[PDB]
Amino acid sequence: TYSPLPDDYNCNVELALTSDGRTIVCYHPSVDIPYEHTKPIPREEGPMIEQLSKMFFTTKHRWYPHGRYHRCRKNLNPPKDR
Amino acid sequence: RGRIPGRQWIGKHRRPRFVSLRAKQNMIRRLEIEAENHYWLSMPYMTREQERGHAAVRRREAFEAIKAAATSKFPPHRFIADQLDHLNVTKKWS
Amino acid sequence: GLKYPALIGNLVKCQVELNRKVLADLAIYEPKTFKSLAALASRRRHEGFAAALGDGKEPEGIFSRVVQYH
Amino acid sequence: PDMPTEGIKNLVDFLTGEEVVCHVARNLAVEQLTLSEEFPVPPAVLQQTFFAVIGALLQSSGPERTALFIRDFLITQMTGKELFEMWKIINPMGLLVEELKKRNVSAPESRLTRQSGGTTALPLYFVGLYCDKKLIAEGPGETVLVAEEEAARVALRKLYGFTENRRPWNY
Amino acid sequence: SSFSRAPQQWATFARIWYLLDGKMQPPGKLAAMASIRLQGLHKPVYHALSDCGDHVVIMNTRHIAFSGNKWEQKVYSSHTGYPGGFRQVTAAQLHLRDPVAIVKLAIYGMLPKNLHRRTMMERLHLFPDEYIPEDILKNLVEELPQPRKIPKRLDEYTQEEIDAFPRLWTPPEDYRL
Amino acid sequence: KFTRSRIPEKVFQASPEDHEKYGGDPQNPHKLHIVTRIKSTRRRPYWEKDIIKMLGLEKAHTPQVHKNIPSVNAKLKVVKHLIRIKPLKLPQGLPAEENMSNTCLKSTGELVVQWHLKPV
Amino acid sequence: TARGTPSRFLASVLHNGLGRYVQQLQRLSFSVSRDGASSRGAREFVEREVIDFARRNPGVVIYVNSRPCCVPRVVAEYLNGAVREESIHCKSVEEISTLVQKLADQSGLDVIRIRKPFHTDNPSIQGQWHPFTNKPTTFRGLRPREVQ
Amino acid sequence: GYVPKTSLSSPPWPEVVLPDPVEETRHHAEVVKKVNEMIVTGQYGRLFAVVHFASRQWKVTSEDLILIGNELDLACGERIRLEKVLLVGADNFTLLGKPLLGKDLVRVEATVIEKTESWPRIIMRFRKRKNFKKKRIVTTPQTVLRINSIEIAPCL
Ligand SMILES: [Mg+2]
Repeated sequence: TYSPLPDDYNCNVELALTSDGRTIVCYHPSVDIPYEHTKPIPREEGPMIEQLSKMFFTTKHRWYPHGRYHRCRKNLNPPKDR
Repeated sequence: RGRIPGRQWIGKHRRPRFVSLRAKQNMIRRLEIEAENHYWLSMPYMTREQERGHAAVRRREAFEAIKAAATSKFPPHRFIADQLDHLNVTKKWS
Repeated sequence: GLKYPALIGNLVKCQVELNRKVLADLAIYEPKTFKSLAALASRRRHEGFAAALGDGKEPEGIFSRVVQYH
Repeated sequence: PDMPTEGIKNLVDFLTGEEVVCHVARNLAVEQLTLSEEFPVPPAVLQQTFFAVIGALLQSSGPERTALFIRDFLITQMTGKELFEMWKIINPMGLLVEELKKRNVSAPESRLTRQSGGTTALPLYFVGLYCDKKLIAEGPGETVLVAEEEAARVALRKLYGFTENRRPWNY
Repeated sequence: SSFSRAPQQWATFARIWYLLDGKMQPPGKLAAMASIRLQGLHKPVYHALSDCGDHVVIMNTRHIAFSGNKWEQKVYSSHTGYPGGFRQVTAAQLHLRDPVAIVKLAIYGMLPKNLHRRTMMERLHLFPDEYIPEDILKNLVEELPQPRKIPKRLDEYTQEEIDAFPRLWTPPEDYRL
Repeated sequence: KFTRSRIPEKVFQASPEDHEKYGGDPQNPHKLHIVTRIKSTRRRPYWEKDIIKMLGLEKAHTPQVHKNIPSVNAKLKVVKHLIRIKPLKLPQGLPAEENMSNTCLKSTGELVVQWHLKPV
Repeated sequence: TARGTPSRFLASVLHNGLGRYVQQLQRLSFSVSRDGASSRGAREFVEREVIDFARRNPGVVIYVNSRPCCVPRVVAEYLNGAVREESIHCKSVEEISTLVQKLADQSGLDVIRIRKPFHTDNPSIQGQWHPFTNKPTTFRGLRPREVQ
Repeated sequence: GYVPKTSLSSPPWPEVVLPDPVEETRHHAEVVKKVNEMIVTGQYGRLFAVVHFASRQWKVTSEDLILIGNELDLACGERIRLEKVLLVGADNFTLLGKPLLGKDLVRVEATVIEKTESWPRIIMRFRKRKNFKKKRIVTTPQTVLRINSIEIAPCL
């Protein structure tokens, strides 16, 4: 009956121990989203920069462009990872 | 606004440094270790009178070995092998 | 639902030595593993508290009791 | 065994396509021995030479050695390549409905589980797929339709056992 | 799990909205939690270059309760450009003339002192009343636990708990109070 | 003038309470100590540095054993504020010719001769 | 000096560790000089070490130019196409042997910042973490401040 | 010694209680048997192990690469068996020793691909008006490893 954490999200909690007490074992079965916990799918520079900032909730500094120095300093062939 | 004389760690006036709990606990544990060391250093075993010459042989042997190693200080030897192999810098093929 | 100092202490009080890099990697790419680790840490914390309160006699924590070596 | 014939044929055509073949040939120094014309060698001639070398290894060594070579090279070339990315499909809902009909007829009740924000130009809806009050899979997405498509794709992956939690291989 | 590359990335790097409430609570802990949620520290993938954060919405900023006597001690001063413009307004006056400034300055000072501070502040919203726009209301998701526990006045303990609490002394039967 | 700090005789005098607190005993005392420097040699006089160099404690947090004799006793006391002292009690016999490769120091002074890598 | 030097993520040329192991070293061209004191080591190598090195791994072919050269060089090609044209001017036989062994052991990958010494293809097994993790779900998923 | 319920009569944290030792051991044995049966049935998929090699704990999974900053004196193309694992699992279950796990319980198969060197690292030291200018280049050795697979047995 004891539960160190509430088993109501992500997965359950079941700490186990071996007979020798040398290795710990666990059983964390994933929790399924109930059926009653959902909802039915229902069915110019200055002004433009200000509108973009209000839409993206960002500052008006990064919207302006940069000189050719930073443009050329940018790497167009980044290292493909994964 | 807190204007104080030049250099806060010397002179007639200095900024008042205050102690915290970390330094207090550090000093406490250091004093505990020191008391443990003091207690451990309160129980001899030979009483001096029993150590009037129990290992002088080892000291004499070590001193003799050091003296022999020092007196051995002499330049190295020489061989004709290296002087003759130095001529191989112009090794030629057929 | 835990803190870093208590979590690290409980993890160290179980012979489960794990560096911080692996812990972060698991928390990032394995939420269930970190959840199980946090549950074990909370269990160890509760066991240690119960022991300090009642001095054991004679449970000694089912998860405690380090494995001796020679 | 849960994959259909169409998907298997598409995966075979992809592995035996041109990009992977060219990559393997260029990584095995095969292009340096391709007696062809107009350097660099085109992909068709390169693939033809690669298949000829495979047939040569077959006629020389044997079926077991060729199968081992295949398992070690071609099957290994598709380790990180996720499903669908290699076998492009259109309208995953149709394929999901077909698979369900093959298994059990039951319209998946597309339901919204979680949503982040709303009308903020940067949403994140977690569209699910309830199959008789029993969710089979789910996946997030930018919009609602894209989220449902991703959920259907993840459901198809789970059905075909191609998820990331599958078995690596047996060497 | 599976999840394709681009959708999985967009999901793991998504912006979530939260809701905070005052009503007889200190502003320090609220501002600290707001900054922790804005900087993305609450997430396990916290980093400045990643630009991870979450919008924080605070309501009922007019019912903030300070500890001690900070209402007549905390001076929110600010000097202007022209000379002699050294304004030294107290907390009570600043709240009476602007009830949406205390928590604002608290979160501004709590956040790091980098260029991302302005962006993290713009990501935050404040409202001095229960009225909230429909867009933000629909954007809100979940509600983290509140900081303070509220002392609870005598008009809420119910008569049952009051009767359960026994007396402690016996005043004289003829005490004029 | 900061002269050579000396120590009186009343300091090093273990009392029954001290013996009861620790595990040591007067009768049949230990024969070797476990010296381990826990403080740097810098910021200390030159004679203390010379004593530390003679005792062989260059690398801190390193175990060392010395004779438990009045001379070595005073040599240790000279830097007591810079070294950790503990007794070297051997549960079993001393390391014989056969027990020289499989050994271990172990904390709390417990030189084991049958050092293995298996659980109890 | 990493910002002013190209980098590359750690990865293999063909995942040789999974299946069969293929030698990344392709060919080796030695430019030894017959008459010249600037190639005694290369000559001694080609004399009493190159044969053993070639026989220790028959999956590599070696050439011997033996032309009038003033500085002996070695061209270490690779399958991917990289070339490591190093020089062995005045070097002992042991040094040249160790250099050849190192060249044969390494791959054609560039010698720059490796960044992250690990290439985990599928680092997520129990589901990648997302903002909607370790959180419950109210009845009917009713967002806060929602009547119906 | 009764204490009326007040704001500080009892601690703020919840006073939880642990179960009995007999039932706890029974549940432990039950979960161990369940995990053993699940492992025997072959339900796991894509295992992962935290191998503590080269004095570093790597979150190894499968088909991943590892680069060590030293030499091991091993011909490229030889199978290696790693040990010192202490965190094995996959989905719906985990395994960890105290600290290391049993040798017969886990088996990590790895191989060697290449033995390269590190990029030219530059060492430099400088001081103010002391004419201190020291320079040195270092190229430490490097290696590459590839874990083929991670086997597991029902040894419990
Ligand atoms: Mg001054």
